Amino acid sequence: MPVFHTRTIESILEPVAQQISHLVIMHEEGEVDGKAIPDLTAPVAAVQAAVSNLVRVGKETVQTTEDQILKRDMPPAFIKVENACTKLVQAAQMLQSDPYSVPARDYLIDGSRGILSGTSDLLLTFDEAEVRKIIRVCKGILEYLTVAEVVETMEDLVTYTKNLGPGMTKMAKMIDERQQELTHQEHRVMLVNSMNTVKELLPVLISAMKIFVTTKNSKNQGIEEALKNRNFTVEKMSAEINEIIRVLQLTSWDEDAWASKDTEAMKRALASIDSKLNQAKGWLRDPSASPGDAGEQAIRQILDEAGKVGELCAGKERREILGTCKMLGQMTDQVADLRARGQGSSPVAMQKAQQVSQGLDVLTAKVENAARKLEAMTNSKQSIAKKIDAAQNWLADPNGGPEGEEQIRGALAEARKIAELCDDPKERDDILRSLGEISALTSKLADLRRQGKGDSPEARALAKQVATALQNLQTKTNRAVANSRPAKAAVHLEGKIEQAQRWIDNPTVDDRGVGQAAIRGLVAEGHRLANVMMGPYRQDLLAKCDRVDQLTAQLADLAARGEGESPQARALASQLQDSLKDLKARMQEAMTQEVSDVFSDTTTPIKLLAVAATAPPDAPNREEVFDERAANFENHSGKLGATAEKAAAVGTANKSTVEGIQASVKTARELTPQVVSAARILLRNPGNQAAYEHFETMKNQWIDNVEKMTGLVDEAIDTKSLLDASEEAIKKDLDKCKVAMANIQPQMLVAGATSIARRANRILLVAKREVENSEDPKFREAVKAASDELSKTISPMVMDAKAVAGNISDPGLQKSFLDSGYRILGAVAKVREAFQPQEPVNQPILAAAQSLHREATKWSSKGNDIIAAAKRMALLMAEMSRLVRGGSGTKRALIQCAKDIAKASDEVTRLAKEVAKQCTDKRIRTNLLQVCERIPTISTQLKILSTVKATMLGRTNISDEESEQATEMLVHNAQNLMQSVKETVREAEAASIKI
Repeated sequence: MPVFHTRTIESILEPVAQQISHLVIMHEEGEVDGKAIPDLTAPVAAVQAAVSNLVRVGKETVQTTEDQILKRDMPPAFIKVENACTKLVQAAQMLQSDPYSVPARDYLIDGSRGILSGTSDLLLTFDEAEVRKIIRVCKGILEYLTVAEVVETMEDLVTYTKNLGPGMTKMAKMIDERQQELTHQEHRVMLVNSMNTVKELLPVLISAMKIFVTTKNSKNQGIEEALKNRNFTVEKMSAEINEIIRVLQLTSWDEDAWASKDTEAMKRALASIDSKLNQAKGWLRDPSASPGDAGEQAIRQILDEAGKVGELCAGKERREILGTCKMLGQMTDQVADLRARGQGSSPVAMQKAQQVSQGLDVLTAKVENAARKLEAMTNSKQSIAKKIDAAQNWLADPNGGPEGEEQIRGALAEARKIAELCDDPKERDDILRSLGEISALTSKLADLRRQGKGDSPEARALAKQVATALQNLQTKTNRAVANSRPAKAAVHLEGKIEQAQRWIDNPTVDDRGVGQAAIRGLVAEGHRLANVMMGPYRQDLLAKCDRVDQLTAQLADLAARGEGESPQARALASQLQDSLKDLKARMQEAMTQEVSDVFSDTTTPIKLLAVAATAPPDAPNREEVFDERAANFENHSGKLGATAEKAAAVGTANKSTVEGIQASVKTARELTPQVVSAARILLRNPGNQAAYEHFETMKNQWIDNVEKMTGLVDEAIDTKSLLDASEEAIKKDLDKCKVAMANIQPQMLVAGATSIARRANRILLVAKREVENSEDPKFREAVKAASDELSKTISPMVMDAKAVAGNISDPGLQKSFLDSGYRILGAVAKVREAFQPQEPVNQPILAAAQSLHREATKWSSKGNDIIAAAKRMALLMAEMSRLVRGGSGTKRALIQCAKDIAKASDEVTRLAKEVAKQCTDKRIRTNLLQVCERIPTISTQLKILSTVKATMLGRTNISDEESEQATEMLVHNAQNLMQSVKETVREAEAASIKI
């Protein structure tokens, strides 16, 4: 396949392309029409003149490198381009034979083709080994991780600190040229952040090494914390390298790393499975004592996360997951409505308590399968990748007659068979075409004996046979999982909505079971955003959950109505998309309630953790309250971090932000269990004030994180939605003064007033860090003035909090608290003023009808150069797939109109370049940086692949099974194209408000 994994191959084959572009244009009308020839042999000389630099590299690097694995393929590539160069000049001599030797003119189609069939594989083998000069370096650094592990020597650690010293200048700069090897995004952020892994963790290693230097003394008790944290470092270091090892292994747009990006959200899912499961068994321990307005969080949250495990499976059992989520909760919602009086008698409900919980534990058997249906399957991709590169070791045998190499050809063949026969629960019919490849490769085991006559050179054809018989293994192994995985709802906002969208856009022909799960997410978080509130507002949104889903379920029924669509299918689908547009804003408001309640008072238990770290814990009651403050500190980490993941679920933050908030979530998920553990280190160190003062650092080490993570999850949503619920939260608490005055409770009074400071410091925080992201400075001055008003007014409240608490029975002073009070109400929404941005219908039309409007909506006029280019975008999008379903005499406009795609997509680049320079916000221009390099690279790659399928066409006896690989490459890229292009359309308006 024509690969693009190295910019050399880009900067060589695009020089190949535009001269190849007018080459095979001459072939079609010389064969279909039989035109007169143009002058071609000197262009035939000129296209191999482009090769003449490359083939000089091609002749000399074979002479330069002794590398026999490179000699196994690169000279057979060098012969193959020479085989093309023969078929260059054999054509060119037959070009010079007659100007109408049309059977001799048949060779002309290979000249664009066999070159690009070759120069891919030619530029492969260099960059096959170019990365191999880098692979073992960082691998050796990974194998240097165990150097100081067994060794307990300080000066050896000092030399190991020198083993990383020039160890760094091997691991830094070549990787730093590797991130300059691609000026891409699609793997470069996988590189450069892993490049931050090797630099940040390196002194963190040395610190952890110096932690183990604090184990050189014997009588201390750090003999375990040194082991686990040095393990913790080297697992993180082995993570990111082996990642970017494989990120340097691949060659194009992949599928398996996405399925490898699913393995870890399984872990936060399965941890969320047994999170409230014990509390659900505790709810099962007494169902008689629950109102079901907040105790169902122990119940209904467990239901919700298994649905995403159902997003990590397929088949009929994936239908069971919606078949249990739309049922067993309604099996519990009826017994919840049996508690509207209590008329479902819980002494009588022993049969019912099973039937409301029968959707739980059978689903645990479903999710442990759907784990291991996906666990071993994504493991199988690397498992086959072991053995197919272990036949390379069989291929790189210098055994000329392999009578001794008769075992590696067999056991690996028995290894890849059973591993793909472990892939039997994927699909039953395609396991026969696996056996069809097995029945091929069993003969390819018996291929390898005629080269057994001391025959290493003439081995090469039957080596090329079993190479291509392995090149036939790869696509089925690629098909072993690409069907079995639904393309996941891209966990940001529209990337779940658009995957919810396009399943409605095509009822007859469908994806790989994807869209029946790809719509399921918008109700999967809908049941989560409806979850945590009380009685009446839960059923406010669950009606918008289950009935707007029921509006969608009519579109699921009408596949039986005829096939695909009904005659009335465009009735219920045309109002379906705005039925779910009701669902989005009531999921947003459900979310933006779930943030201003939980974050802006989270450090208040920390202060109560701090103030009960002063009073003696050697007491039965005062320590447990602190430990229930610690159990409240347990509760924050969920209701922050899950809501942070819900702020990742709906909050339209930046991709690097929803990287960075998710990265901060990781810091939230790891430093929350440590500072509660360092609280226990405090409660067990006997009178140690230094460790207490070190806990003072370590609590501050968590605060500034979670204060930044506040300010980052403040930026995970619009603050104009945050301060709505914040301006009501003070109104939810200013009244609590009026009952505090009604009784004698100054300590309940200041508890609100302290929380005002817990509110206003966060409100101080946001107007500070709006400024750094803003680039309209004449309007950030009030934002600069916002916390400035707030900083001067946070203090007299705390003065007045001390004032009224002296004697709450003092009227006037009672009024003074309100006199201090509603300046804050006059200030809190005044901050939001900055964030307030004031300063017979037809069934065969959609997937072409909704394809046009999906980037032609939003009603924009200034960026019409986006939109007018977006007109040719979706038009030629399906017209590609129309023309790849074209006849044999259609290869002219095949390449030609799809060469126009790249320059259209390079106009998509130049508009992303247009917006990014006039972008007036720093954090959102990172997604301009995460768009402005994605577009132009993959653009001309289509212009590459525009040529290839045209050369696949017009042969009329070619092997179509690889020509249809050029079909599905046109499927694959244009999918990746159209996905990011509509993103490039919509994110323009996501930036256009900022200026």
